Amino acid sequence: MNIFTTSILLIFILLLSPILISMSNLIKHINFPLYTTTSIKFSFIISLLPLLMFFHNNMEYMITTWHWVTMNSMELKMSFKTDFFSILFTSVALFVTWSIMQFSSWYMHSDPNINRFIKYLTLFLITMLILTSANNMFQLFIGWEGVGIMSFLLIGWWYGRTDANTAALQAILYNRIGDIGFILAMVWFSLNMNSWELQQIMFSNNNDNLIPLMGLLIAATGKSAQFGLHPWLPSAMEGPTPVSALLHSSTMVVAGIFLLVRFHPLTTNNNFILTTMLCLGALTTLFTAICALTQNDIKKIIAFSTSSQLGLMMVTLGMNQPHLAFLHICTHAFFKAMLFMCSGSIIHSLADEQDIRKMGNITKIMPFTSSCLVIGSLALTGMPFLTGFYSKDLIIEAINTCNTNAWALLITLIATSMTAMYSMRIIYFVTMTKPRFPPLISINENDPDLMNPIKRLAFGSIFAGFVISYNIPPTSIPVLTMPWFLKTTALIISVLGFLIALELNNLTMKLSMNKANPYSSFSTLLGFFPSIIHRITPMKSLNLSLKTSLTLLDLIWLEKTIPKSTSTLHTNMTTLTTNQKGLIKLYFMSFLINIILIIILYSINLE
Amino acid sequence: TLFQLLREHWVHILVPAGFVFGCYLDRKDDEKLTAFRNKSMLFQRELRPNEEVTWK
Amino acid sequence: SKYKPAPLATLPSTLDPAEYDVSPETRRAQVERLSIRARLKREYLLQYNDPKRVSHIEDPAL
Amino acid sequence: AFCAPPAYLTHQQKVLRLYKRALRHLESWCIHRDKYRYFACLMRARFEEHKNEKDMMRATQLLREAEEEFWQNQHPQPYIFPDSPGGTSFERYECYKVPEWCLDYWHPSEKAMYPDYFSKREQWKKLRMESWDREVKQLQEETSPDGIMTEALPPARREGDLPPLWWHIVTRPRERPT
Amino acid sequence: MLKIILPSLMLLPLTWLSSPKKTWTNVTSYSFLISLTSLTLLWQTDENYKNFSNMFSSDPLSTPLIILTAWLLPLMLMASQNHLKKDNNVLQKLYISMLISLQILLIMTFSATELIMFYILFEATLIPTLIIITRWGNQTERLNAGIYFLFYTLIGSIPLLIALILIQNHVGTLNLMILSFTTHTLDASWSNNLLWLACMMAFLIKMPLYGVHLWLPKAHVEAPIAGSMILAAILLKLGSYGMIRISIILDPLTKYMAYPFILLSLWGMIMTSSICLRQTDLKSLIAYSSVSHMALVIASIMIQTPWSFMGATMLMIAHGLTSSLLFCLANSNYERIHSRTMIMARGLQMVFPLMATWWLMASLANLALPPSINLMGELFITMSLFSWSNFTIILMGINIIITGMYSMYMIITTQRGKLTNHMINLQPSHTRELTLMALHMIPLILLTTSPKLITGLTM
Amino acid sequence: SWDKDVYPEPPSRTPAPSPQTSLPNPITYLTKAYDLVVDWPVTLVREFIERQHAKNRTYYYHRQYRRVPDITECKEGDVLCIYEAEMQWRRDFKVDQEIMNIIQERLKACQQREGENYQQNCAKELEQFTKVTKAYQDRYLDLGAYYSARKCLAKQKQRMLEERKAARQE
Amino acid sequence: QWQEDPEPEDENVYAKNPDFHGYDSDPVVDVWNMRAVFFFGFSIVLVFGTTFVAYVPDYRMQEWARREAERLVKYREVNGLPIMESNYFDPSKIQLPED
Ligand SMILES: CCCCCCCCCCCCO[C@@H]1O[C@H](CO)[C@@H](O[C@H]2O[C@H](CO)[C@@H](O)[C@H](O)[C@H]2O)[C@H](O)[C@H]1O
Ligand SMILES: CCCCCCCCCCCCO[C@@H]1O[C@H](CO)[C@@H](O[C@H]2O[C@H](CO)[C@@H](O)[C@H](O)[C@H]2O)[C@H](O)[C@H]1O
Ligand SMILES: CCCCCCCCCCCCO[C@@H]1O[C@H](CO)[C@@H](O[C@H]2O[C@H](CO)[C@@H](O)[C@H](O)[C@H]2O)[C@H](O)[C@H]1O
Repeated sequence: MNIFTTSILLIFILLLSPILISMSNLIKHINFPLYTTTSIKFSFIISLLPLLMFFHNNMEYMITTWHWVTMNSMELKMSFKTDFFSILFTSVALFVTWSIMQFSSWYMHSDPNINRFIKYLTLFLITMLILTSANNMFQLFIGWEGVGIMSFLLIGWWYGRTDANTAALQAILYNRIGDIGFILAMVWFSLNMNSWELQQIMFSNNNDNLIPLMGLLIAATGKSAQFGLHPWLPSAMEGPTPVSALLHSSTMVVAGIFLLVRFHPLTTNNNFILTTMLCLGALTTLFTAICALTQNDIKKIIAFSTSSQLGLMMVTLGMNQPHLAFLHICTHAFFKAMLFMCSGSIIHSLADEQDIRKMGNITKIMPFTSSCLVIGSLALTGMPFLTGFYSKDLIIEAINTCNTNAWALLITLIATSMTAMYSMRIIYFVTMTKPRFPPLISINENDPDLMNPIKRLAFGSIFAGFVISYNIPPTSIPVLTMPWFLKTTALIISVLGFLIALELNNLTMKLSMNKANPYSSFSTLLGFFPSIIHRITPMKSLNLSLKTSLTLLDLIWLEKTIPKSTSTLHTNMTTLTTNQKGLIKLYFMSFLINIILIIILYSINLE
Repeated sequence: TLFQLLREHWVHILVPAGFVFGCYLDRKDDEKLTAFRNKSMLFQRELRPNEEVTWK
Repeated sequence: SKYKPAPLATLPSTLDPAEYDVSPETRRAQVERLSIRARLKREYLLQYNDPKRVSHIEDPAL
Repeated sequence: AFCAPPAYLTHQQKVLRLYKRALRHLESWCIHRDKYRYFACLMRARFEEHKNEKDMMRATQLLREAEEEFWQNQHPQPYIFPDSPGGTSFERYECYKVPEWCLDYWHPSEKAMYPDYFSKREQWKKLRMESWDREVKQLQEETSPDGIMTEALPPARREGDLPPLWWHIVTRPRERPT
Repeated sequence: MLKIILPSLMLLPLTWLSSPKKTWTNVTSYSFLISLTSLTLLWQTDENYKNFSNMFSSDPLSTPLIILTAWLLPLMLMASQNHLKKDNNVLQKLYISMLISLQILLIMTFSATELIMFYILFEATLIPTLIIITRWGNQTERLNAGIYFLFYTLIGSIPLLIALILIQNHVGTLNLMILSFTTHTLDASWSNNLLWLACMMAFLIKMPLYGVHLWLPKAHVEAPIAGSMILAAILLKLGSYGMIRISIILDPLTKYMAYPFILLSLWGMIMTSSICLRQTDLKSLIAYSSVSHMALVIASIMIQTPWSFMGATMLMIAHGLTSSLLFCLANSNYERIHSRTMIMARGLQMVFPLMATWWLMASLANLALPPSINLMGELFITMSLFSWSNFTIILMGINIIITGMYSMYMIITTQRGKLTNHMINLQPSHTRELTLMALHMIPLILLTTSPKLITGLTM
Repeated sequence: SWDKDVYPEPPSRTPAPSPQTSLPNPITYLTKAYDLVVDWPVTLVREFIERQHAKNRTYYYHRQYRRVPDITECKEGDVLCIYEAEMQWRRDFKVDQEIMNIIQERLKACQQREGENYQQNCAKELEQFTKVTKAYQDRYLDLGAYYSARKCLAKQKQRMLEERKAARQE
Repeated sequence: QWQEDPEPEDENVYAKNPDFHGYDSDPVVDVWNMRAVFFFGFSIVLVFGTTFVAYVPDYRMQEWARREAERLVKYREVNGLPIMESNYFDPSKIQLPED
């Protein structure tokens, strides 16, 4: 427990050293992007040792490194939950981040602030590992809010662009609406259990946990971009592509699923929460699959792919399969990061062109990027024995063979075939068809800083699922008995989705003009959810702030009724008593009244 | 040392002298409040061999 | 068919009947408006390009 | 961006702007170049059939109906060039477009690293200072009597004169600054 | 306390007997050394609070407020130097003497053991405060700001004086320790309900309570920077500190007497935070942000729980450093373009990259990013209010959302977007200005490291 | 070290091991390399430090407070007696807080130690946490920010009078 | 109009002294004001004040209280007494009203 504990603590130390060097004058005498990639690379290697010792003996740890402050009968300690979820997420996140950071060197080579960009990515990774290794909610909330701030800074990287700054604040707003639920859970657990520590929270198993579990679900809804709090994730594509590869596809967006995985012992005894997660996930997995079918930005298609896969993770959580939902986080991290890397490879070579309508023929002119793009798409769609198969197929089996809401079941399968359809949309319009880009062709995909990171994630997208699946301890008992049509449902609907999309795409070449039916406009304009909610809601709330709060009350009626009426009264009393004629005759008359009044009071009060 | 130098740097004794004088007045405040020295329930004890007071 | 304007989704200029009006009363207003804009632009630019300016440009409208 | 707009658009200007929009949104629908070329020619034929309409009142009505037709057949998500308003790279480099007057605050140790650049910069500053008074006088001289004014600026008429109000145009930051 | 107060009094002759070229270097340096000496009050190895004499004490509530007061004096001096550099030598010395006077008065105020002594020092602070606002404020509205500030305070303070005399006539003393031990239950008469309000209103106006807060936005927009620093950081905390001291004798009427003030604060904190979304004046925005934060302090003191008092103490200190930082950051742009309109200067990250970093941390502190003491105070206040009534979280939740919105709104508007490049008078940041920001932000981080020092009396 | 009675830990029960495969276990070899490269030099540095400590051995003592009269034995208005009694009560209240912290620490350590068996093997720690929490609530719940010995006593007498009334009706 | 000065013009502080630190127009006064702030503010107060606070022992008797708690938990358990009782005050010391 000394080698294990040392390894967990050494990973954080290695990731801080790039941050520490940034504060010194040494940063300008070294290749900082290369130094930071090596620090992460070594940190991944160190993280493999605790991964191996867990695969062997399956022992779990609670590690406390620092006592922060005692509030009477509540001790706050920096402590770490080093269990199955934390050990495996650390190894996966460090591996992916190692690819993203090497890729950023090639991708952001022309940015004059590459060093700051590299530093921000490192900080995001530190906050994400604080989030996934925390043993108590307060430490978790540090990582929860940390990644929010780092995503804000990275989304709004090109800060002279108005649209980037709008997308950055949008992510803050939606995740702040989710943070209300996180705080609700925190206050509830400190009052009902006197702890934010997960071990003490486990003795809440028998209680009614509806109020706190509704809080975690709201926090997850915002953080994983589920329906209701969903629009910020596609808008976060404002940031540089390495930001989207790391944060908004592989690591940051699964924090919500991860939170609900941690609290799975409490959600298991609450059918209302399980039902809500199932239906919320199913609505998100369908809604964002519909949106992706008619998108033209390559980064927006992949963004909506992420929201749809997160919805499928939420459906898995709703079926009481926390370990399957976690295993999809790890497998999803590989082929999705590769997809973003390969699109960033294409975007860079075509002079910052992101529209698929000006791509085409990438299968021949960029052979390496195209091959990895197809590998990633086949893993996403559940091609057998690739990384996606070893989690997605079990998810489709579990939903078919369990007591479940029937609309949730149906739209989850419809959204799975729709996954094949929008994957085909990228393959058809980007890799096949004829060139549609400007005639001056200066494509170069030969840098090792581009090819090696993608190649490392292509291997993960082929073998990682198999290796993880056979090493993790047994968890939930799977149902391996079912009719042939339930066992092969995932493969059949995926293949069917390809044929439908492959057919519909060929019809785009016939010389017949396309029209705008009301169903496609819904898909293209994202169900109009942004075009309504992002206009009415800020308008009503911002109008009330000015017209009512500031103007009607603070500038008008709070002035009129307190300071201004006091001023008027005493001015009025001042002018009525000081407007004297200076005539001694009038004063002496008034003194006569004074004398008479004093004599009258004396007389009546005479006993 | 020099009237031009001293006329400029003599002011550097004011605040230090306020501190030393402030400390002196605080010890005089201790002397007026010795009515329960070594007489409280919590702390009273027998005096050590060569001890005149438990605190000063 | 037809587009129905709303306060948060306004009428396009191309669909606005007042954009296709060519009456000399309107064209005189449009020319008068540009004369105001052009004079204001000239005053701003003379301050902006003046090589002896040492401070920012005061903005009476703000 | 370089030329200021006029008080109003002539009927010809409005028609040619609809023509450019109509083709561009057609291109977004068609995607494929052969399909777009086919429908681009069909689109031009529709603008040609009414090219020689001399009624005006009918021509204006034909413009109305086309614009109404455009709004209904508009692509919801039209293609936008990456650097154009609404494009993905629009204003991407504004955070790098540092104005030239920032160099007036550089420290002498900072300026000593570019001795040649800051010698040329002095010549450009001397040129600017000498030309200003003439530039102001020319604009005052060339004001029209009737109040009708536009944003167009005159050239330098004489010799050795620079065009009025040139410094903010000539010395502006590069599109790709760094 | 005499070893802290006497050196502070010696700053006055030091100011007046220094040479014109040495005054700022002298008074700032010894002001730092006096801050060092105030740390002796933190040497607390038991649970008996320090009673130095019949007149001065210090416990875990006054000790942080005394040290924060001592720290602000050097910071205010550095903040004032640039905008005073055109005043003649005597006017500069007069200004420094006003700043020292507040430091002396406030340290004595927080260490007073007797309530009428607290009242006299509490009222004395108005004199140097008014002088600073009206003699060195920039606009014609500084005179109206002086009137509101002076008379919002005074009208509430007169009832406080009556209540203090009344308590003393009945008990025979206004010593705080004896009032604590000998307190007996009050009867719930109309007369005692008026007694409760007389004891509370002056502290509530000073916070300020929503409804009687109009003096504070006026006072900040018109004051000079050192006036804004002391007002936001320390002077508002006199009300919260007063409420905590005096509420010990008001039981059990606070159980029902507090309802209108919890309601005003919990609803009012939403009204004032929402104002910050549509405020065109940066100083006014920061000022309304304070009213929203101090509404939380009011609510948690009103419910009188161990958590609520501890969360209020942390927030008092955290807000003190954070708001003072924001005023200093805003004043650095104002000293360059001489406008407080937020939307005027833009894209400033382009030209002031390190000052923009100070802006970001101040903003992150303000929206209560964990594990800052800003978040810790607000979190424990939220927990105590939820216990008081689970529906309080609805209003807490709305305020948290709005606070993030305006905090990031201020950063995006002023630091990002395109640079307003007609502003060729954007001189590089002064060493003094960057040092001033660090002196705010290092203590905030150090206090986040060791939050036991600002937990207050109940934990 | 620490008191095994205050902070009890069950004895460890680690299996053999009994490896079947012929492959070498990488953790076994990495641990041997770790015990040489890392553990061994660190121990020498610590042993040097401990040798220096023994040459400068100093001692410190845990302070003992003699009991003083309780608030029950103080005449009302007797500030000198109330002060000492109140200060005693604050010392005890603080020590009660740390007793709660010890019991919660045992509970958390046991839950982690028991893992999937925690719902059965934590019964004694969960019951002690339940008992010690009941006793804590009776002493201190609802006293408020101005908690004190006088308020604690008033809270106790109010509870005693209700217990007596219920018993008398029985 | 009345007799009043014109408003003074904007000044660049770095034009005359490009090493201006923000404190004074006199360069030597400027650098020494800068040094005093950095020395007394940071080298003295922030470093030594932080050190002094860090080594305040047993702050508010938190270390003694945990040490005392372990002693009592140890004692109360070997002897079989309850860890903590409901009644702070021994009921024998209390005389309730007869009613
Ligand atoms: C219950 C606790 C709270 C009670 C607090 C009561 C506060 C009372 C403050 C009285 C303010 C006196 O304020 C005095 O009168 C008004 C206030 O409107 C100001 O008057 C100002 O506004 C008026 C319009 O309303 C202008 O015409 C006038 O030119 C301008 O000065 C005066 O300049 C100021 O001198
Ligand atoms: C129990 C007492 C509690 C209240 C405390 C006293 C507060 C002061 C209130 C009375 C004085 C304020 O008086 C209020 O403000 C100013 C005078 O200053 C007057 O306002 C006037 O100011 C000046 C001077 O005459 C004029 O140029 C201005 O145009 C006019 O509005 C207001 O019309 C009056 O209503
Ligand atoms: C805020 C800034 C604070 C600055 C801090 C500076 C503190 C300096 C630390 C000095 C510590 C050493 O202090 C010294 O230690 C010795 C250990 O030999 C102890 O000395 C005591 O115990 C030793 C044990 O051997 C005996 O031999 C000795 O006769 C006796 O006096 C005392 O404690 C002190 O005499």
